[PDB]
Amino acid sequence: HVAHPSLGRGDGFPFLWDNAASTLDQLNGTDTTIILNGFNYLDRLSMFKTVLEGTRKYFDSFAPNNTANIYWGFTIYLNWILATGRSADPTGHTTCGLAHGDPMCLAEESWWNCIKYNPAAIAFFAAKKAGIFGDVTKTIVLAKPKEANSPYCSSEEECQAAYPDVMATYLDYFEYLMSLEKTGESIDMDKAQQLLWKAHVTSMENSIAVCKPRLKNYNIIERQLDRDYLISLLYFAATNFPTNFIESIKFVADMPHRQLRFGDIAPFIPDMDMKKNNLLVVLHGFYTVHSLSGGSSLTHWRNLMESPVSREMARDMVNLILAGTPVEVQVELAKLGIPTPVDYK
Ligand SMILES: *[C@@H]1O[C@H](CO)[C@@H](O)[C@H](O)[C@H]1NC(C)=O
Repeated sequence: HVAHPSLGRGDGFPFLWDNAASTLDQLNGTDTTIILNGFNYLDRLSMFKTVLEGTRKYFDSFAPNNTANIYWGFTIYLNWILATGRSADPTGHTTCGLAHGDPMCLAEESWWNCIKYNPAAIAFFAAKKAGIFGDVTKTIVLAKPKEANSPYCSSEEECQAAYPDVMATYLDYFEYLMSLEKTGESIDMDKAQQLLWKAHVTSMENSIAVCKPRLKNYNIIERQLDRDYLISLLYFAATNFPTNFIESIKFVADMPHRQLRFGDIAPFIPDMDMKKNNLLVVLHGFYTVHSLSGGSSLTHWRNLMESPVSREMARDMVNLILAGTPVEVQVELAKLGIPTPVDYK
């Protein structure tokens, strides 16, 4: 049995979904503690699953199997990074994540691991704080990184001190949910999604500089995909596109099913379908606009995205992208009010 990049265990749910904890009580620990290994796939899966189960009651009415839940996004992406080998050690110094080593191990040296750690772990703490799992007396004990002054925080307090904006934004999301018990209001989806994206973006923006050196562990083609993906995410986030199960599967199904290498030129990669080849072109399109505008296109984009009408029009562009419809990013952005930059070097 191996994790499928888009289908997880086979029907979209993550590889080993049933094996992950639904509640804190199913985790390992000692009567006074909870043990979680942040460098293990299953424990990282449980950091997502427990929040998903914990928040299921707010989304249950809308779709079967907690699929309307907007926590799915980075949960589905956990499976994709596993399945494509992107959580493994790219340096050759350990066998962490490799088939002949510990396949569940997530490497410190992995760029994907580096950027996705906080949305699993810090978010978990924030849910704990907000009361999503209930009263928790036991202390959470996280496995420590081997690197000195590592980007990976290993306790609630250390996480909070290292990345205070990331903790505060995920807290705001979970507090908003809890508040729905305190008032009986039905959830405002647009608002819940906007809060969750704000935390996601704050995390990315908090980890871009610290994780950046890990990009050199990959060949130039895979490395530019990483960059293209992170910059693109910031544009997608501003549209408030849903991060539920259906949309997250759609996304991963368009992402490359293996690490890129020298010789891969999108949209002409012959072991990939049209949707994967197109998306790679699109992600690089966002990168190019961003880069040639010196980042100023993202400031303009976020200003324009203060309008709900614009966000809706921008989501229609994202849907076109995910279906594989060829779009030139610069042309679509211009249409939505973004000055097209040109190369001045
Ligand atoms: C929930 O998921 C399982 C496995 O994917 C499936 O067999 C079942 O039909 C789903 N339940 C509903 C209510 O759709």
